[PDB]
Amino acid sequence: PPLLLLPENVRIRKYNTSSEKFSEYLEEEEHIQTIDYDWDPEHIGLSVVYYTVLAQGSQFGAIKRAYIPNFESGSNNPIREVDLGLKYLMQPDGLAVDWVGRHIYWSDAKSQRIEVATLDGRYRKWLITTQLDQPAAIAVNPKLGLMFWTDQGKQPKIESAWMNGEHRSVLVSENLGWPNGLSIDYLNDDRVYWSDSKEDVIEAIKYDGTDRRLIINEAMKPFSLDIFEDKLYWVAKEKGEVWRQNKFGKENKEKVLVVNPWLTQVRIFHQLRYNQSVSNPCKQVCSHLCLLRPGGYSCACPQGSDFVTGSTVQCDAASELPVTMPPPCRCMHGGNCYFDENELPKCKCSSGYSGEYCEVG
Amino acid sequence: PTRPPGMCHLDEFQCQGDGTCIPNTWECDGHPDCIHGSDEHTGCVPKTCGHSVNTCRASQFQCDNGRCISGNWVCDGDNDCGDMSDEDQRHHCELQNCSSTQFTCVNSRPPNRRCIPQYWVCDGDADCSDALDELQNCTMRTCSAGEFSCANGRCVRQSFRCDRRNDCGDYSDERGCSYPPCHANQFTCQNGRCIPRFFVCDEDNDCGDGSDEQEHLCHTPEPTCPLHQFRCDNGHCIEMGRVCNHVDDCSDNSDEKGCGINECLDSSISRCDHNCTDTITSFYCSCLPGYKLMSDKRSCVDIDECKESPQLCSQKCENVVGSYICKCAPGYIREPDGKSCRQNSNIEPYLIFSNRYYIRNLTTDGSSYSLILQGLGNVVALDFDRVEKRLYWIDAEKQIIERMFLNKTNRETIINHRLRRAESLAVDWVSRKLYWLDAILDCLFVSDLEGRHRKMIAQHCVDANNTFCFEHPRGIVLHPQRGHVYWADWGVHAYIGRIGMDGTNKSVIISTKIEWPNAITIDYTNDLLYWADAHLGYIEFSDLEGHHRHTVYDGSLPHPFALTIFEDTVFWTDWNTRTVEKGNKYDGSGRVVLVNTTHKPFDIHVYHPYRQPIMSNPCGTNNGGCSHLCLIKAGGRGFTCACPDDFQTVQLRDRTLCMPMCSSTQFLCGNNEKCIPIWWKCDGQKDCSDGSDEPDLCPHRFCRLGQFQCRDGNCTSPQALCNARQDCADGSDEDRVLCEHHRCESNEWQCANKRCIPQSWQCDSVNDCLDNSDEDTSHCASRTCRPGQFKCNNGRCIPQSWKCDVDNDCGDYSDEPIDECTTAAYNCDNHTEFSCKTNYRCIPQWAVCNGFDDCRDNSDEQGCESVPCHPSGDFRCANHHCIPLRWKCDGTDDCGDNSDEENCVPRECSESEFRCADQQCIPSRWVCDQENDCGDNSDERDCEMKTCHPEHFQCTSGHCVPKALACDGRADCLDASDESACPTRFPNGTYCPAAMFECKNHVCIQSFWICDGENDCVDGSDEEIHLCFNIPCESPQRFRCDNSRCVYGHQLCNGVDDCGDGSDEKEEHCRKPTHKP
Amino acid sequence: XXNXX
Ligand SMILES: *[C@@H]1O[C@H](CO)[C@@H](O[C@@H]2O[C@H](CO)[C@@H](O[C@@H]3O[C@H](CO[C@H]4O[C@H](CO)[C@@H](O)[C@H](O)[C@@H]4O)[C@@H](O)[C@H](O[C@H]4O[C@H](CO)[C@@H](O)[C@H](O)[C@@H]4O)[C@@H]3O)[C@H](O)[C@H]2NC(C)=O)[C@H](O)[C@H]1NC(C)=O
Ligand SMILES: *[C@@H]1O[C@H](CO)[C@@H](O[C@@H]2O[C@H](CO)[C@@H](O[C@@H]3O[C@H](CO[C@H]4O[C@H](CO)[C@@H](O)[C@H](O)[C@@H]4O)[C@@H](O)[C@H](O[C@H]4O[C@H](CO)[C@@H](O)[C@H](O)[C@@H]4O)[C@@H]3O)[C@H](O)[C@H]2NC(C)=O)[C@H](O)[C@H]1NC(C)=O
Ligand SMILES: *[C@@H]1O[C@H](CO)[C@@H](O[C@@H]2O[C@H](CO)[C@@H](O[C@@H]3O[C@H](CO[C@H]4O[C@H](CO)[C@@H](O)[C@H](O)[C@@H]4O)[C@@H](O)[C@H](O[C@H]4O[C@H](CO)[C@@H](O)[C@H](O)[C@@H]4O)[C@@H]3O)[C@H](O)[C@H]2NC(C)=O)[C@H](O)[C@H]1NC(C)=O
Ligand SMILES: *[C@@H]1O[C@H](CO)[C@@H](O[C@@H]2O[C@H](CO)[C@@H](O[C@@H]3O[C@H](CO)[C@@H](O)[C@H](O)[C@@H]3O)[C@H](O)[C@H]2NC(C)=O)[C@H](O)[C@H]1NC(C)=O
Ligand SMILES: *[C@@H]1O[C@H](CO)[C@@H](O[C@@H]2O[C@H](CO)[C@@H](O[C@@H]3O[C@H](CO)[C@@H](O)[C@H](O)[C@@H]3O)[C@H](O)[C@H]2NC(C)=O)[C@H](O)[C@H]1NC(C)=O
Ligand SMILES: *[C@@H]1O[C@H](CO)[C@@H](O[C@@H]2O[C@H](CO)[C@@H](O)[C@H](O)[C@H]2NC(C)=O)[C@H](O)[C@H]1NC(C)=O
Ligand SMILES: *[C@@H]1O[C@H](CO)[C@@H](O[C@@H]2O[C@H](CO)[C@@H](O)[C@H](O)[C@H]2NC(C)=O)[C@H](O)[C@H]1NC(C)=O
Ligand SMILES: *[C@@H]1O[C@H](CO)[C@@H](O)[C@H](O)[C@H]1NC(C)=O
Ligand SMILES: *[C@@H]1O[C@H](CO)[C@@H](O)[C@H](O)[C@H]1NC(C)=O
Ligand SMILES: *[C@H]1O[C@H](CO)[C@H](O)[C@H](O)[C@H]1NC(C)=O
Ligand SMILES: *[C@H]1O[C@H](CO)[C@H](O)[C@H](O)[C@H]1NC(C)=O
Ligand SMILES: *[C@H]1O[C@H](CO)[C@H](O)[C@H](O)[C@H]1NC(C)=O
Ligand SMILES: *[C@H]1O[C@H](CO)[C@H](O)[C@H](O)[C@H]1NC(C)=O
Ligand SMILES: *[C@H]1O[C@H](CO)[C@H](O)[C@H](O)[C@H]1NC(C)=O
Ligand SMILES: [Ca+2]
Ligand SMILES: [Ca+2]
Ligand SMILES: [Ca+2]
Ligand SMILES: [Ca+2]
Ligand SMILES: [Ca+2]
Ligand SMILES: [Ca+2]
Ligand SMILES: [Ca+2]
Ligand SMILES: [Ca+2]
Ligand SMILES: [Ca+2]
Ligand SMILES: [Ca+2]
Ligand SMILES: [Ca+2]
Ligand SMILES: [Ca+2]
Ligand SMILES: [Ca+2]
Ligand SMILES: [Ca+2]
Ligand SMILES: [Ca+2]
Ligand SMILES: [Ca+2]
Ligand SMILES: [Ca+2]
Ligand SMILES: [Ca+2]
Ligand SMILES: [Ca+2]
Ligand SMILES: [Ca+2]
Repeated sequence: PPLLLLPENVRIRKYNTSSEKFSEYLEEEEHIQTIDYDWDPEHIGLSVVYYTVLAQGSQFGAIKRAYIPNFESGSNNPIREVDLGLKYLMQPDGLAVDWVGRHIYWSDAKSQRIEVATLDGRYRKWLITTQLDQPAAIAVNPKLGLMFWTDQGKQPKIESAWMNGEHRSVLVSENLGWPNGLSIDYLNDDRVYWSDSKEDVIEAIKYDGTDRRLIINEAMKPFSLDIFEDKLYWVAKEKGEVWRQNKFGKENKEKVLVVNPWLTQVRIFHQLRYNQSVSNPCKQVCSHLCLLRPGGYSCACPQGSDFVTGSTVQCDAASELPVTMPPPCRCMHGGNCYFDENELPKCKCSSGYSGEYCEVG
Repeated sequence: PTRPPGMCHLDEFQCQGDGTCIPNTWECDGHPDCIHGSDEHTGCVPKTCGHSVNTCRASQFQCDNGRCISGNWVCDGDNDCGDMSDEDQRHHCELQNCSSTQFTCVNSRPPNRRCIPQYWVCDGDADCSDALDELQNCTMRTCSAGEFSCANGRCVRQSFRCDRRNDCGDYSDERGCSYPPCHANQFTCQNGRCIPRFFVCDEDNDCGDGSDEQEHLCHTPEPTCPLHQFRCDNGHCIEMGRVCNHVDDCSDNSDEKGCGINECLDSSISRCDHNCTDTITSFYCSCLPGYKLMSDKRSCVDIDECKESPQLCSQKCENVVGSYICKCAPGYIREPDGKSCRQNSNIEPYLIFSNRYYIRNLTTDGSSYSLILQGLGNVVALDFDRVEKRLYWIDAEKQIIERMFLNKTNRETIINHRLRRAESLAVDWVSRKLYWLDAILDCLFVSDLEGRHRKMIAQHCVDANNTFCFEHPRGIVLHPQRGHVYWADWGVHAYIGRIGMDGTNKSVIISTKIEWPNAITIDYTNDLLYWADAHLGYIEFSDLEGHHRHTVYDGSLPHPFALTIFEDTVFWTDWNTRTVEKGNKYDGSGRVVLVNTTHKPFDIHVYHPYRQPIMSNPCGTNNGGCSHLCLIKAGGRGFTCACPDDFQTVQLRDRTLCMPMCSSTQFLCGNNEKCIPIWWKCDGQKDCSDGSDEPDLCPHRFCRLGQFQCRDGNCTSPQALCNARQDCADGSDEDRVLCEHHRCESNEWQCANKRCIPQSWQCDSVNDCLDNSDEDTSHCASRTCRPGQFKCNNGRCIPQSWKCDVDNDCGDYSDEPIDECTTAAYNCDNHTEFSCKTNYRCIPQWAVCNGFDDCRDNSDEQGCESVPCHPSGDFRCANHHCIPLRWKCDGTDDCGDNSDEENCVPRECSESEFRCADQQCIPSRWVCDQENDCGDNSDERDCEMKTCHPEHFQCTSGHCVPKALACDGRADCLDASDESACPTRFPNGTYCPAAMFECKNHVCIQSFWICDGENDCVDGSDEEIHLCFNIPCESPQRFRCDNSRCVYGHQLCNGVDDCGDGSDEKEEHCRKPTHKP
Repeated sequence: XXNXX
């Protein structure tokens, strides 16, 4: 069964769609916007989620990453966060993660740009920074090598391009209000979905931009979308409720959760959503960045930097070493986590459970 | 040698008709060489080849009207004659000792000084002017608890409180009082007197100021009988059929008494000069065009069409008897219509106008609009130089005057010292000088075009009554042909002054109907003065002596600040509409708005070689031999030497001798060029030309540029020198030798202990100089207030405008003499000031409806819903106030009810501004300057990826810092990068002077900063604990902790530990150990 | 006032 992720202004709550009960997660945070996850990149059993934050006044926004258990449940684990070191963010309304490679995509709304870098945010470089007013959420389709982004200002538009910033195009520009969330149906011929905070409708269209359809209407101000199995997810911003409906728009609107208005997004935590089986087309020939494109790949340099003269691979910018990740608490099946003098996450097994990290028993 | 563009050689006649140059000797030769005969003009030299009247009895006084009265009743206190003949001073009612009970009753004014035979002296009652009879030889008394209690005066009834009457003898019953508004029966005089309507225009001054009998109500025009009816004698609008019709109805037959034959067929009656109009019942003389009806109503006088009305012809007018001729000035071509003049030089004009942050290049027609310079601080006034193609300006945010060629190269500051608030400037292109005005020192200066040889040439007041003084000087123009300097002033007594260019012959030009004269200029062809007023809203021109004013625009101008004239069009800068406009220079027709501006445009100038006419330099090639300033004498006919601001002018028989006299705290240059302040000495900046400013025996400098250095190495601001406060550790700023000959500027007054204070605080009842010299009675008595300021008996000085202010200024009410203030001598300035309804205060008119009680009785703020706002340059608030349109959407609540800020659409940023995240504009130089300027550091965002300004150094963290701050020995970058990469300063490999501690990241701090508990230098070398293992700290207050750190003071007993083990919050020191039980 | 540069 898929796991639901719901980030609030102060805390992040995960809800099981089958167990129908909540569980403890990261706490003691302020002004976060959106989350995204990567399915256990190290194949250990802890997936990595990327939650971005914004700040008020003097302090700037930032992006942080944290671990999440992949097993049935986990509690009392002291989840520790780490700041990516990405400075100069006002409000990251859009954020997405690419599992094919180690790149992260996020658009700073006030900076009217779309920023990419490594998973630890070292080789920052702007994709496109022109003809934007209010860059909304970002979606990525690595299989077809196409990203998606929208603007919700005086010129509401939905646009797609390659992951290296070229071949920019606009999908539709008519009968659009205030787009807020984007979603791609990875199984239905890469069909894309989006919402509207003004028209209060959810519409679908193909990746190339043909056969625009009105799926559902009167959704009570949807904010973000998520498609899993054969159903569509959305959250009413002004009320905080979560609803489900058939992705073909031929079913009643079911009710699941009622949450406070601080709720910002609904995201499904499942491996089948992203299909990690896709291989990496990169040949590891690029010096700093290896972005994706349909039918191949390309090399990129950090922002404001140029390649060495005569060459199109090596960048003049310096190369910095990656950043390690602190170990998580892998205590399983109702275990507890403890830190010794070495500060290693040494678990404390409960009654009837033995072994390292308390598996089985 | 070539003729200057469009003109002719210094010896060559130029034909007005077509501009070609004709030989000089061909002028007035009897042959019309020029194409229109302009070389044989009118001014060319010719060729020769009781018992009697009023006397009833010698013992009876004779009244002036013929009446007879007894002579023993003269000067008894009552007007027995009825025409004041018996009480007339000229009838010897003065200069005599009034005898016995008939006291003199000492007073100035005659009517209340009458020597009444008072037998009730000392009874306890006020009996004449000042009631001194109760003080001649009298006794004290104690007040009854019911009546009013005059302190100086007698204890009199409560009806005397606030009744327009002096009862205590010193108006103490009227001090602090108010007045209920006069009723319908009582007309309110301008000074606050309630007078019954029986006395209005009764030919008697009842109010005391003559307001009741002013001509506004005492005209009463007589009937006119317009056409279709006929007037005979006094207003009889009888039918024209009643003209000479033998019926005496026209008063005493006014038309039958004449109506004879034509009286102008002969000189026996009419004697009219030019023409005759004999008509019904009478005749009248009249004159041909070109002649004015003279005041004698008999003859004709030739009109001076040039001086009386310069509007008739464009550039220069020559009067002729009964007509006029207008010639164009050298360099202009006269159009075939005979009036219009066209510029002949092929150089085309273009406006240079001084926007905030920019110097702009605007073409006259409005087609082009470019930038000359950008990124300036705040340019309030500029002026050009034609000879070297330079461009001088003021920068009020930096207090400097710069210069630069017109091709944008060789920018250079020429003045940076002692310039408080420079308001305007002009360039003396003839004798190479620079004139400027400052509002704080309130003076007119002069300097060499290069900055050297500054001098003061006008201060204090301008006139022989100190009625007009430098208060807020602004705007200045030059007339080097006549050697004059003109400058405006918008103080309380707003005026336009004039002076020669060496300080002599200062005078007032315009002093009436002038409130806010922001601008001034001269049309060099007409020799016509020009100015504009921001309050009354006009643009007036006049002759150079101030006579014959005329109005271009009448009250339709929102707010001009700087005007300029070329050919026949005048360009001005308007603050309220934030526009540069243009129109005809006489009537204002053809008004065109050249350009909009996001910031108020301050100055403007037509750049053209004709705007600075070429004329011979008097000091040419020699400076007249003067080693110092060679100024132009008034009248533009000779020169005159001078000396700088701190030299003594001594005259020999044939050569002026200026020698230095500068103070102890001033340094005199080796070749005696000038004197510079002592703190300027020994700083590496070669302030002096000859190099004596920086000797090789100079001690090492620790302080930054501009800071005085104490002998032991400490630093302080320059104002701390000789201020009677020990501001250095050893007090080298208080050394006796530094103060022995201390001096300070004209606007501050020196005390006994050599600390000098502002002149307004002198004798202010508060001890400022610490020695009570400013409040010493001996000096506070003998001293004279500076010109233009009224002096109190208390010793205080006040601006003269504060006499009759109603509010107390001197504390002793010496500034409110009611008797003087209640007459006509202190009326309000008509049609420029607003008069209150109860009090006698006169307030400036623009203070009406401004959100403040100006008239002290809310009269100025009453009925505010009826005053109309300006039709073009005003914004109307919800509370019916009017504000300048420039203050709408500016971001500040100005109306008082946020009317301006409601529905505010954010403005656009200019060429040199950056739009903040929340839609706000800030200077580009504020981007990444190590400070939060956009409210939320959104300017500091993402600048690892941009270069800085050309003159700024960039830290590794992306912030921009001034280059001069690099490698100075002090941490200025956030990461101290500005010192981390640059070499040593000394040959022995040491970084900074040994008198300071050295941190490992090459920034040096003072010795005491070591282990101070704060990361003073970013590397933290000072906070290393091993340093203060060998360094003690101040044991009584500096808590030497267990591990030998010396956490102290405010961070003791705090919420967190600074020593590391919590001893600085331990309940052993904060808790009272003994606390002296 | 309304006349300060
Ligand atoms: C931006 O615009 C400015 C102003 O036009 C230019 O500055 C001028 O540049 C010229 C060319 O370099 C300068 O001309 C040279 O001036 C020298 C100094 O002369 C002084 O005395 C004379 C006479 O009173 C003054 O007119 C002058 O202002 C100086 O005070 C001369 O010694 C030079 O003589 C040499 O050339 C002449 C021919 O021109 C020969 O006859 C001589 O034998 C000798 O070889 C020369 O005349 C001029 O002085 C500059 N202006 C000023 C006021 O200094 C900038 O060049 C221009 N910049 C750019 C980049 O466009
Ligand atoms: C800026 O102003 C500050 C004060 O705010 C000055 O601080 C003084 O600095 C001097 C040194 O420059 C200190 O003098 C030292 O005094 C020690 C004994 O203290 C007595 O005498 C001093 C006056 O000299 C009195 O102030 C004090 O109250 C005591 O009465 C001496 O032991 C020190 O000797 C040093 O040099 C000798 C000879 O090489 C060595 O043998 C010693 O080991 C030692 O290194 C020294 O003379 C003075 O105490 C400080 N006063 C205060 C109140 O702080 C700064 O000096 C000044 N700026 C700079 C950079 O000079
Ligand atoms: C590398 O080189 C620098 C110099 O470039 C060294 O710094 C010098 O250190 C010496 C020794 O401390 C200093 O000499 C002493 O200066 C005292 C203060 O006078 C200075 O400051 C006053 C301020 O008014 C100036 O007027 C004056 O000109 C000086 O600049 C003097 O009072 C000392 O005199 C006393 O000792 C001498 C003997 O040394 C006796 O003959 C005297 O009678 C008296 O008792 C003395 O002159 C010198 O000032 C420092 N110079 C600077 C600029 O720092 C570094 O120490 C050195 N570093 C290393 C580690 O190599
Ligand atoms: C008002 O008075 C003026 C001045 O006296 C009168 O001007 C006169 O006008 C007449 C007609 O143009 C002039 O006569 C002419 O003189 C010339 C030259 O001699 C001659 O060639 C013509 O044939 C004609 O006779 C007369 O000279 C002139 N007077 C002067 C002194 O210039 C005017 O007529 C009077 N107008 C009224 C309404 O009274
Ligand atoms: C203010 O703006 C005006 C108009 O834009 C500027 O006038 C321009 O001045 C330059 C320099 O003199 C002219 O270039 C020169 O033209 C002459 C004659 O053709 C030629 O001999 C030179 O070799 C050079 O090309 C330019 O033509 C002229 N443009 C116009 C329309 O007048 C003026 O310079 C500006 N002033 C400042 C301080 O920026
Ligand atoms: C300068 O001040 C003198 C007074 O010292 C003025 O003279 C007085 O003028 C007023 C009218 O303005 C008269 O009422 C006084 O009678 C005059 N007194 C004397 C003694 O002269 C003088 O008018 C002032 N200057 C100017 C040009 O107004
Ligand atoms: C000093 O100033 C006075 C005016 O205050 C000048 O006097 C005027 O001068 C002009 C031109 O000579 C005359 O036409 C006026 O009639 C004068 N008016 C008065 C009231 O004096 C005087 O010329 C100036 N002196 C100098 C040195 O220029
Ligand atoms: C100044 O702005 C107004 C309003 O936008 C506009 O009508 C006017 O044309 C502008 N000025 C000029 C000379 O273009
Ligand atoms: C005074 O002001 C009035 C307008 O209120 C004006 O008509 C008159 O000309 C002015 N002059 C004087 C002093 O009467
Ligand atoms: C001729 O003289 C005039 C006046 O001094 C100008 O300097 C002009 O530039 C000169 N012409 C040439 C060609 O030098
Ligand atoms: C002109 O010439 C005559 C003689 O024909 C006289 O000398 C007369 O004085 C001269 N006029 C002047 C102004 O010199
Ligand atoms: C007051 O007047 C005297 C002359 O009587 C001096 O000019 C003195 O300088 C004046 N007062 C001041 C403060 O300058
Ligand atoms: C770097 O940035 C500054 C500020 O924006 C200026 O634009 C400057 O011209 C830039 N420098 C370069 C070499 O492009
Ligand atoms: C630092 O500069 C001084 C200047 O006199 C000397 O050149 C010294 O040798 C320099 N130090 C080094 C390490 O080069
Ligand atoms: Ca001739
Ligand atoms: Ca009498
Ligand atoms: Ca008495
Ligand atoms: Ca009274
Ligand atoms: Ca009267
Ligand atoms: Ca009649
Ligand atoms: Ca005439
Ligand atoms: Ca002043
Ligand atoms: Ca006034
Ligand atoms: Ca106005
Ligand atoms: Ca110096
Ligand atoms: Ca001091
Ligand atoms: Ca005082
Ligand atoms: Ca007063
Ligand atoms: Ca008011
Ligand atoms: Ca406002
Ligand atoms: Ca800043
Ligand atoms: Ca520095
Ligand atoms: Ca320290
Ligand atoms: Ca502490």
